[PDB]
Amino acid sequence: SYMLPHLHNGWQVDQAILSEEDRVVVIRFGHDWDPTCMKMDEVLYSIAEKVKNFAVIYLVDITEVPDFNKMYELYDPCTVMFFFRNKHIMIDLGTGNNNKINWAMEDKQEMVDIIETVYRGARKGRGLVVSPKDYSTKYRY
Amino acid sequence: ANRTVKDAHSIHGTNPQYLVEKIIRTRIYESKYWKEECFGLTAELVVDKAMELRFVGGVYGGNIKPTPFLCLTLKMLQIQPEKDIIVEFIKNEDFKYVRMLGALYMRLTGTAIDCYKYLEPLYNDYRKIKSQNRNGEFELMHVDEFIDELLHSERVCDIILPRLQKRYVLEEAEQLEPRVSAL
Amino acid sequence: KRELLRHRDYKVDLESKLGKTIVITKTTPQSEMGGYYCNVCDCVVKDSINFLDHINGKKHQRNLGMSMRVERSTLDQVKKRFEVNKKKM
Amino acid sequence: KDDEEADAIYAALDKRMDERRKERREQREKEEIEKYRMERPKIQQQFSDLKRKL
Amino acid sequence: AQKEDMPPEHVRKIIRDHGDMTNRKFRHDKRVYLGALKYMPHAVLKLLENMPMPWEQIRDVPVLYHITGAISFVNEIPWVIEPVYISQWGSMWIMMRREKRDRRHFKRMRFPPFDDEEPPLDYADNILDVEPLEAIQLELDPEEDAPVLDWFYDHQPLRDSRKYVNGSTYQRWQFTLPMMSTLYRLANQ
Amino acid sequence: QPVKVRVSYQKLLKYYVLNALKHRPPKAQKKRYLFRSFKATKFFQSTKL
RNA sequence: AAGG
RNA sequence: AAGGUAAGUAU
Repeated sequence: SYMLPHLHNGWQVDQAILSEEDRVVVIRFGHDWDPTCMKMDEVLYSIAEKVKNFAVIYLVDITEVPDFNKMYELYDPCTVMFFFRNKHIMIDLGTGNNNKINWAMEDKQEMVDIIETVYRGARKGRGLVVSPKDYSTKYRY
Repeated sequence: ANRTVKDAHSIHGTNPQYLVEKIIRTRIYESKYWKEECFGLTAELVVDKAMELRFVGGVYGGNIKPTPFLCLTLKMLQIQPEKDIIVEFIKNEDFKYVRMLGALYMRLTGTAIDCYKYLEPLYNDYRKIKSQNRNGEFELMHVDEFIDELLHSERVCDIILPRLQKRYVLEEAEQLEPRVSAL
Repeated sequence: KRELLRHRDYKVDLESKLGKTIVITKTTPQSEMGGYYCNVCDCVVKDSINFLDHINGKKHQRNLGMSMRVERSTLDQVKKRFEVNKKKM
Repeated sequence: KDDEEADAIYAALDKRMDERRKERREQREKEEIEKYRMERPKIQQQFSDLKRKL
Repeated sequence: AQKEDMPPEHVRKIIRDHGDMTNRKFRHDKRVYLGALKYMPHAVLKLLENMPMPWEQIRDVPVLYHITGAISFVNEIPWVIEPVYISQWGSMWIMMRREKRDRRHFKRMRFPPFDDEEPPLDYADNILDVEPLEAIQLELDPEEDAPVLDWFYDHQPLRDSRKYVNGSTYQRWQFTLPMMSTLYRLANQ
Repeated sequence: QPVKVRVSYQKLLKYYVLNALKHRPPKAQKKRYLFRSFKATKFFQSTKL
């Protein structure tokens, strides 16, 4: 949660999105002190080395950097968004919101699969990718 | 354009065009007749288009398609004519449809005093006219029947007319003379 | 110097080219392409309704040195219009 | 300017409507975390002696 | 330093104009307008709790309204003397039972009363002029109902009688035994 | 009496009993009045309608 | 290309 | 009330 790089103003976020031309820019919008953000950041930290070939992970504090709250509807405790070549890559998670991951995941392989799907779809030149797993339900039994 | 002219004042505490439902207003604004022959209309141009009217009605068909009469009514609501212009519309004798358009506008925007002062004298007209039903069919009625519907029916030509103080209520306060019919 | 809005004295031939087929190549500019075109505003519109919206738009009137404001009519000219229309028929 | 004045007036009004039980419930909360804190100390407190030896 | 009451025509004019937000004249200051709109449930609650009773034709209530007409509150709590209120509602019960027995066909109201695209009526030009219809009121015998007859079927009865109430606040009531017996007889149902 | 009105009586009694059990004395508070504070600010005027 |  | 947005390029 604290081992990941941080972006401290909107210009830094724009540059991080613009800098990467061959990798998915995974940016988590939230607060390091929020428990949901702590879970999501732990998951991202567990996979940060694995996906470094095709993904880069940044963390942004939405109070320190409020320049995207109105734009990206960052009014949730945690939010993960995907950008590839200065384009926001939407993902059809099945949750009704195709723009972001607004909850916290528990499986590293889940997040890695989502990142890989986003990377492949964005490389092919697509603005929306279909998630390998549906999230219309939590699969709790 | 599409908005109310700047010099126009509010009617019934709302926008002058708001006397028509937003559904019907949106349908009229998207109609071919409104976009073609009602892009810019002054009182002279409204008079010119009024005589071309062949029927009176609201909307027809399964999809809401407005008649030219409704489009002209909404245009006159948009660009406000003075009261004497409305009277001159009503005072017209050669064309029945122009007088009906003026009477409908007076009922929509005029005071409850005006709705009986200027529309009740039109009961003397019994000219046959064609009225288009909501199914697209046309039916024959008379001028006096249209005036009676204006003065007594809540919804005329798919427009919910503003509330009128009842005639006996107006007579009791004696600010309006009781109607004396010709018969 | 924005003149007040005026009614179009001319009808628009929306249905003039019904059924016709127009051949368009790479060299052909926007002037002779299919659909509706206005030189005043130099644009191509492939609809009758959208063309009516365009010719009723702010930019089209502005390119004509005009304004969306419509002049308030006077009683005398309305009465004279009634008189001349009655005399015509 | 006047927008800020109206916002401040409404905020002060909302704060005043909260004074009915604000101090009572806040002192209850203060006396309730300390009841919970003795049984469940803060994590940093449990490492205070070890941290000092660093 | 106390706020004097405004004439009822002031709020009438304020509501009559500024009706549509489309007007750009008063759009300069909207934080004062918007900030007072969150209390709409309070206005709803105060309005419905001050609803006139079947024995009352017109109920003039103190009104606290925003300076821009954004919201209007009924600044009144419906205090009612419990024996008087119970007796009034018992007489109402008698009247409605007798009306249902007597009237051959009862025409239930049509809900909603008005069309959905019909705008709300202007009070000044539709209700201010028309005289109210007769309310429900049980006939009181001048012989046996004399202790209560004068002030019965009144909004906050005996509000000005310092012998029977503390004052205009309408908090305490001290009633004579004949009035209590008459109210008790009127509320047997 | 019909079954529905008997169930009505029983449900009304259930609500009465539940209200009686769940009753707790009101918590002590400072008297703050919303409408009185409305009158204090200049944004609200008073009338009778 | 048109709408607030 | 939702878990039912194709991603676009043109005008």
